[PDB]
Parts: sequence; structure tokens; C-alpha cells
Amino acid sequence: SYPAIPRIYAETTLNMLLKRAKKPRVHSIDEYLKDGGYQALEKALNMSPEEIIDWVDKSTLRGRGGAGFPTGKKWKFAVQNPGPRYFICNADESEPGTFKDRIIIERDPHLLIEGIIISSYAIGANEAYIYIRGEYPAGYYILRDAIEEAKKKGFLGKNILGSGFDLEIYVARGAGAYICGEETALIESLEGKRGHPRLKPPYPVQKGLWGKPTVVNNVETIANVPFIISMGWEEYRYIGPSDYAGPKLFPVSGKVKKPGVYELPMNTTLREVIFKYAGGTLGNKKVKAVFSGALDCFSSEELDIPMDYSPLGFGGTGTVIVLTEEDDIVEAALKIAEFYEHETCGQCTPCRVGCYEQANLLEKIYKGEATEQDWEGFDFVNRNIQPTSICGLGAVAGRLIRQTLEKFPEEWEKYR
Amino acid sequence: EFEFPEELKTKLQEHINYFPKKRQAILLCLHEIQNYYGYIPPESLKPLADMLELPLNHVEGVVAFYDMFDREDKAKYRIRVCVSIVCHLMGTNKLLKALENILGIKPGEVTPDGKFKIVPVQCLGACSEAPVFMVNDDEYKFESEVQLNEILSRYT
Ligand SMILES: Cc1cc2nc3c(=O)[nH]c(=O)nc-3n(C[C@H](O)[C@H](O)[C@H](O)COP(=O)(O)O)c2cc1C
Ligand code: SF4
Ligand code: FES
Ligand SMILES: [Cl-]
Ligand SMILES: [Cl-]
Ligand SMILES: [Cl-]
Ligand SMILES: [Cl-]
Ligand code: NA
Repeated sequence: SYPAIPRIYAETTLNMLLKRAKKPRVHSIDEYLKDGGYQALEKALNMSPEEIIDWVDKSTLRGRGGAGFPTGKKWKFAVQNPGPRYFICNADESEPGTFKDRIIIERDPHLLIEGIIISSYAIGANEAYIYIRGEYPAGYYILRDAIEEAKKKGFLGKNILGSGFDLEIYVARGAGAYICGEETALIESLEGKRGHPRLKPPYPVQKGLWGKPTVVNNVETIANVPFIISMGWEEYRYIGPSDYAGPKLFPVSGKVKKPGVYELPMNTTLREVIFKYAGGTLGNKKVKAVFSGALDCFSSEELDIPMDYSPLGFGGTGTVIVLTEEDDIVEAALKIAEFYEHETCGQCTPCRVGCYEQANLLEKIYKGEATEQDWEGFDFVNRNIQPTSICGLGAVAGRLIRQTLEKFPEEWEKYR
Repeated sequence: EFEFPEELKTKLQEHINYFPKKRQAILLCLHEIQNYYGYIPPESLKPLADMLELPLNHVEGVVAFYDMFDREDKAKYRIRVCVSIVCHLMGTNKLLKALENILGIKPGEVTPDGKFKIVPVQCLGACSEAPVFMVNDDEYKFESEVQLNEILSRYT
């Protein structure tokens, strides 16, 4: 018996990552095996680690955690360095509007586990971790139980299926910090320290956990690995547009009729995600803005863009938060500012002070208590969070808010 | 002087033996301590540091950093209320108003019996089911005051 989880709606046009996770319940090892589960692992163990890296590279799979680095290439960089190597599954999630990873974890954990085993074998890692945010306790208990099921079926431990390949998967829990999703801060947390990002280079693939070559991959990226092995890289590449191939999970929330996770190809447009798949807007009201998590803001004039990694594409992690005509953009911007204020680790001065000031001044603007100096200060701080920043948070803390100032000036003007 | 009860000490040793290095168990241990006491007792930090083979200042810094840990208020049930963008858009204020009507407390406050504490939190990752709240490990979509009242009556 696991803790209560809300029943997030899930729908797929590809029947891949959501083949089982489209149903709101835990699918245990017997049900996973009945669908042909762990047969991709068996096929992978008859291949050389180098051939698996080649297949994952040729599939064109790119990281699903936000930076979109080619997966096969990341693995190639890691194995160019001597062992021991470590494999890490990043299940920290935590970005506003993003809930795609938890549905794989909580409903189809063996899909993730199988992908972790194949990936660890590919990079020569005998020790793997899942770092799951502390606010996903059910996901944690589900993963611990699924790992035990995999051990008893001989898919983990020493000499897996007589291959001579050894692997243990440890499940670590976060304890409240969004910054622990940043790959270097995640590694610090796994070492039992504060989640403070480290300056890069060195990159984790060279010096990560205990200063050893470490591959960190997002849950969704890993969940694709059993499909590339099972189908072959060529058949996997046939899914969706050839330049951004494979299934993609789209967490859709806000002012839509059917909020939830959608498994779709990346040539789907933002307009199709909202109107064709998520059932349109609540009360058929006009779309005002789409927040790409806490990263970007798209206006109603930008809905015909593809949901891919292209420069003119949606980008990010495919997180779709819909705001309609009556939603106040300044109030919405305040919530984004409050997120960054709460999550800066404070190591870098412009990030520390800038995230704090951006939220504090925006609150004064929102409440009608801002002086002319507060308005000018807010504009200045929003443009100055990034200088000297060690990690991505400082670089993006002002990004969405700046786009709302550029795309909705009339609304901002009524606060002046 | 402060000593962990054997039932908790056994659970802490199990986490310490789980990872390849003792110090990697720090967060699992602190989750265990909070689940047992309903907070992190300041006095628990020194014997925990000794078990992890870490300096006390290290452990103190870790507890201060990870904001799921509470060193100030003892509470049987932590009502974590999402105050982020989607939940704000969909009704965080209606949920907070319903919580105040039922429990008589506001965010950051603990009921007189020490039973419930409202904890405002960032995005809980269940945005499609906004406004979201947790009661310790259980997570729910808030529908209305009558629905919330029935949920909370299950925590005794
Ligand atoms: C502030 C910050 C938070 C991040 N949070 C996450 C997260 O929760 N999950 C994730 O997989 N990647 C996250 N990332 C990106 C990771 O650092 C890293 O790029 C990723 O885990 C690598 O996996 P991928 O190549 O499969 O995408 C975050 C990055 C930054 C700058
Ligand atoms: S940029 Fe911000 S979040 Fe990143 S290391 Fe610096 S202070 Fe911490
Ligand atoms: S914004 Fe509340 S759960 Fe995501
Ligand atoms: Cl084979
Ligand atoms: Cl990054
Ligand atoms: Cl200037
Ligand atoms: Cl000491
Ligand atoms: Na975390």
C-alpha cells in the first residue's frame, strides 16, 4: 500500500512510454514481463557496451531534462575516461508545470529500471542511482519495491543473466531543493552535502560523483532506451520528424479542459497540443499566454510553433501551462519571481540578490506600493541576475518575466 | 544525554548500511527522524552526526539547506500547500480559505493540539490536478471545503 497520488490524466498517440502509464496504477514486474518487458535488457547484454552507445547515438535521442544534449554523445564522452563510472537517473523534476517524470515512475517503474540497467551496462557503471525529489514519497516506495522485484528476477545484482555484468541501483531522496535537479548540485547531494552547484568544466562525464566519470540522465530520456534496443535505432528514428525523432511527453496544465500528460511526436504544434489533444480552453476563452514551465512565455500569436528542440520551436521540456484572456500576466509573473526567490542557492551574488529583489519589487508593483525607483530597480534587477552565475538558474531567473514585459506591455503599463 | 529509541536507531542504521558510504544516508536519516518526531529535534543532530561519522556543523548546514526539514515546530501532520503558478491560477486561495475555516490556522501556523501545520511549498509536480496539497506523504487535488473536510477527518 502506497501513499495517495492524484490521478493525473494521460493519453498517447504512440503507445510507447505511456503504453502502461496511461493507466493510473502501479504496473508490477509480472505485468511488465507479460508485455515483453526486460527482453530489451537481454538483447542489450548480448551486445557490446560500444554497440549500445552506437545505437543510442544513431537513434538521435536527446536529453529530456532541459539542455537537450545528444544522449549517445554524452555516453561517448564518459567512456573516453577510465573507470569506475557512475550512472544517475535524475528524478528531481520540480519545475512549475512539469509532472511528466512521476507518471513513468509511479505507474511503469520497470520501464525506467530496464532503461537504467541498459544505460549502466553501456557506460560500464556498476553503481547506479535514482535521485527522486523528497515530495514524491509514493514514487520512492514504488521504485524501492520495483528494484527488489528486478533483483529477485535476476535483472540486478552480480553477474546479471550470466553476462558477468554487475549492478546495484540505490534510491536517494531529495529534501526540498529545486536546485538539486541541476546535475552538479544533485551529485553534491548524493555525496551527503548541501545541493550547491559546482563550476563547469570539469563536467560530470569527466569528474562527477566522488570525482569519477558520471552520466546523469533525466527519467524520460532513460525511458526511451528500452525502445531503441527493442526496435533498433533505425525503426526508432522513424517515429515523428526525422530531425527530432522519438516519443515526447507533454505535461499540459492551467486553463485547458483536459489537463494531463500527452505522449506525442515532436512535429505536433503548440496549438494542436492545446486544442486537438487537451480539449481546448476552459470555457472556450481565448489563449492569452503559454508558460513553458518557469522558462519561457509564448503569446497567442506563437501557437503554430512545433513542440521540438528547434530554435523557433517550443523547446524547454515541453511543459505547457495555459493562461486565458482573464488571467493577469503581472500576477502570473509574480508567481514565477517567487519561485526563483525561493530556489536560488545564494552562492552567486547577482543570483542571490537578484532573485530576492525581483520578487520583492514585483510584489510591491503588484500591490500598488511601488515607487518610481522600485519600477526602475525592478527593470534593472530583472536584467542583472545572470552575471557571474555558476549554473543555469541565474541565467534564466529573469527570462520568462522579461518576455512578459516585451509581449504584454499594456498589462504591465496598467500597474504603472 | 539524547538517545534515539531502538526502533528508530535500527531504521537509521539500515539507511547508513544501504549506500556504499555512510554519509550518503544523511537525507534518508533526516526524513526518518522527522517522520518519527514530527520535526527535527535540535538534540537529535549530534548522535546522528556520530552515526554518519560527520562533523556536527556539516549536519546542521544540511538540515538548514533542505527546507522539507522543520527544526522549530512539532506537528503530527504537515499540510503542504502548493503556492506556485498553476495552483495559484486554479485555486490555492480557495484551498487556504477552506483550511482556515476547518482548522482555524493560516500558513506557517500549527493547531493548538500540535496535530496540523500548514506549510506553503513550491510546485509539487501534480499541476494538472491543481490546486494541490499533501498531508504528510499523501497527495490530493482540492475540490471544495466539504471534500477537504472529509479528507482531513481521515487523519486522527
Ligand atoms: C536549476 C536547474 C534544475 C534542473 N532540474 C532538472 C530536473 O529536475 N531534472 C532533470 O532531469 N534535469 C534537470 N536539469 C538539467 C540537468 O542539470 C541535466 O542537464 C540533466 O539531468 C541531464 O539529463 P538529460 O541529458 O537526459 O536531459 C536542471 C538544470 C538546472 C540548471
Ligand atoms: S546561479 Fe544561482 S542557483 Fe546557480 S549556483 Fe549561482 S546562486 Fe546558486
Ligand atoms: S504549480 Fe502546484 S503542483 Fe505544480
Ligand atoms: Cl539477441
Ligand atoms: Cl544544465
Ligand atoms: Cl542599465
Ligand atoms: Cl564535531
Ligand atoms: Na530536490
